[PDB]
Amino acid sequence: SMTSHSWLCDGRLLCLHDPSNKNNWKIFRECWKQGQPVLVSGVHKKLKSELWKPEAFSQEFGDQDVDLVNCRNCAIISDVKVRDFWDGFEIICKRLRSEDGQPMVLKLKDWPPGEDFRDMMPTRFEDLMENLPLPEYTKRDGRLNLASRLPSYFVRPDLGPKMYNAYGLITAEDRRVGTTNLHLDVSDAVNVMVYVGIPIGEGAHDEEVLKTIDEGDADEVTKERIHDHKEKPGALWHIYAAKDAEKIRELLRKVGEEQGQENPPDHDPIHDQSWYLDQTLRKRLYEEYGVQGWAIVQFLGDAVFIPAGAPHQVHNLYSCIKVAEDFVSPEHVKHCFRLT
Ligand SMILES: COc1ccc(C(=O)NCC(N)=O)cc1
Ligand SMILES: [Cl-]
Ligand SMILES: [Cl-]
Ligand SMILES: [Cl-]
Ligand SMILES: [Cl-]
Ligand SMILES: [Mn+2]
Repeated sequence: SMTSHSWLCDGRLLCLHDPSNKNNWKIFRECWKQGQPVLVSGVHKKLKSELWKPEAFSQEFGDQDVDLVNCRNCAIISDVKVRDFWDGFEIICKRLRSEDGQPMVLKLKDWPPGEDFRDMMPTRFEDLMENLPLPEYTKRDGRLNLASRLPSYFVRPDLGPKMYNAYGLITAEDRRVGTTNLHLDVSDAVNVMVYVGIPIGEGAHDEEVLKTIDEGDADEVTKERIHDHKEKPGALWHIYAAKDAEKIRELLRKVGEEQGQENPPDHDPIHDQSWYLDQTLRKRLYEEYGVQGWAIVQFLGDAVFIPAGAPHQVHNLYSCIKVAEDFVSPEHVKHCFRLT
């Protein structure tokens, strides 16, 4: 029946069911003040779906010059046309190929660039901003968003939103690699999955997705969203509490040294954004440091709320279009303060 909310991660993650429900703040407040991430489903049903297709991005902006990253080896592909990315989004045989002759898993880097989203795409901006959940926290002029209200003693976020576009990771070896490596942000963020592209040509890649989710350490209720409701899964997230950041640094310093890296003892492997925590490193983090995270599968229309200071990483299961907005909640303002 109509339910206001449910729990995922064996009770540890709030999942709100109606993104426009004026009472969401009452349940959200409590979980958010404890430094938890939150998931809101059903945002895709609020959007104009014709504005968020790969084909329309290709047609309208195809001639713009961009760089891409090879997600498998971190190689940068320099000064190509953005249509070279979009036209292989879903059709595998159209994708740029590596020396080995295999179609590459690519991320479109920094597009639209800097703070240009609103200028380049005024109709998309309107469609997203008008349908963000928890609007008092997430809108530019929201009463509980301090972004526009803080003095220079605070690190203020850029004007957004930002778009995150990348292919899905495919093989058994791709399971140990990230779309976005482990990092943290000094402000809060909401990340919405506006489109999930399920590719064709090698269109029998269903079972590898399920083994990645399973090995990802995803909860039984999350697996029921696929098998029962036939929802489209986009990305596997791992998020850790802000207060566990330094323990994670201690693990990654030790593993670095083990792997022959020669780093100063105070260097910051989270700020380096060079690590993905695979099943081996997540197990080790649990056993040797007593740190546990949230394994979150972001489906089409799912909004992921990321607390300020929380280390997080992303692994695309299929090809994803994501749009993210920064904000500064009073709950977490400490994380962007320039003193002590
Ligand atoms: C910050 O400490 C914790 C401790 C435990 C969890 C948890 O139950 N995770 C389950 C899952 N499937 O991801 C989340 C956070
Ligand atoms: Cl906090
Ligand atoms: Cl537009
Ligand atoms: Cl609100
Ligand atoms: Cl990255
Ligand atoms: Mn981020």
